[PDB]
Amino acid sequence: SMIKQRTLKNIIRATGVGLHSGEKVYLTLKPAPVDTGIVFCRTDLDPVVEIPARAENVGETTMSTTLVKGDVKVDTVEHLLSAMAGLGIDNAYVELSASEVPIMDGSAGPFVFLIQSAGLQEQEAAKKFIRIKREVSVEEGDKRAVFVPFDGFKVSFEIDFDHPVFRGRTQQASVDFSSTSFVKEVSRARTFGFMRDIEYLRSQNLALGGSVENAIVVDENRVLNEDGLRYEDEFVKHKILDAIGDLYLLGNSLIGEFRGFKSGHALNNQLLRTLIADKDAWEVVTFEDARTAPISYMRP
Ligand SMILES: C[C@@](CCn1ccc(-c2ccc(OCc3ccccc3)cc2)cc1=O)(C(=O)NO)S(C)(=O)=O
Ligand SMILES: [Cl-]
Ligand SMILES: [Zn+2]
Repeated sequence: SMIKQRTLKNIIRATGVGLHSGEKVYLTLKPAPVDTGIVFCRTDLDPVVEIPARAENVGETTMSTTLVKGDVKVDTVEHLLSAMAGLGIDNAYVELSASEVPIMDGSAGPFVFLIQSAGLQEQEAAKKFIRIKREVSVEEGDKRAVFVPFDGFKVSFEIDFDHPVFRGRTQQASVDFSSTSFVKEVSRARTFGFMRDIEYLRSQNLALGGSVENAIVVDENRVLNEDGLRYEDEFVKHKILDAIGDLYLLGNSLIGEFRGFKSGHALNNQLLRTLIADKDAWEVVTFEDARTAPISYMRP
């Protein structure tokens, strides 16, 4: 059959705290109709404020990706959107009782488990993909983010931290997500920060909820987390996780390759905005036969 749009089969709930705000938040994921996309909903407000998870609604990109509408924000959407992208979820309502998505364990692991526990549901409309037709890039200083054509979906990333826990380590990685490798390869890679920064961060209303329970905390000469890493390359894998979530602000799954070099949320957003304006560089495609498509998906 054709590759169909997907939504959630049943309502999913989670409780947590925002990484940056420290505020307790109740998360509710709900099914949504065809061509809704992912829409965030601030249900603590009356009337509610609904913000589509689209590039056009990105405000700040300092230490997270923040959606904005009116005076209202939804902060730190990248890890939940990475889970949505990784599982191929087209349509969903994401209700929040506060201004930031719960950080959970710092990865997309809890989200992919909660979603897959409930299950997905295929919808009777063709899934739409954005296919990269020619190279699109943005740079700022030594940072760079690039889309190149690729028959599938692949993400590569390189970091360069002038830090003794990073020097001499694997700071580059490439993952092919044309099959069902997202869950195994990157979903559990945790966010990370530096103990040295915590006073400055907190003064900016950042990392107020951060701890070893939801982040890899890096001290001057060692990782603070006593229990160890989930992957020897967990840092660069998390950057890949972030990129997948930020890229999903395009509103559809990508057929192409992303390469990040010391990039982050700000440059990811700039890349999407120039791609969207550069219309000859991309097209929208569907697949009436899943067997002939370049990306394959798990059963719902
Ligand atoms: C932007 C990033 C990273 C986001 N993040 C994550 C964690 C912390 C962060 C957490 C805890 C910290 O210290 C806790 C502490 C301090 C003293 C003693 C004990 C314990 C410091 C810092 C800060 C921060 O900004 C991203 O994942 N966005 O999606 S990233 C990886 O792309 O830089
Ligand atoms: Cl950046
Ligand atoms: Zn992250």
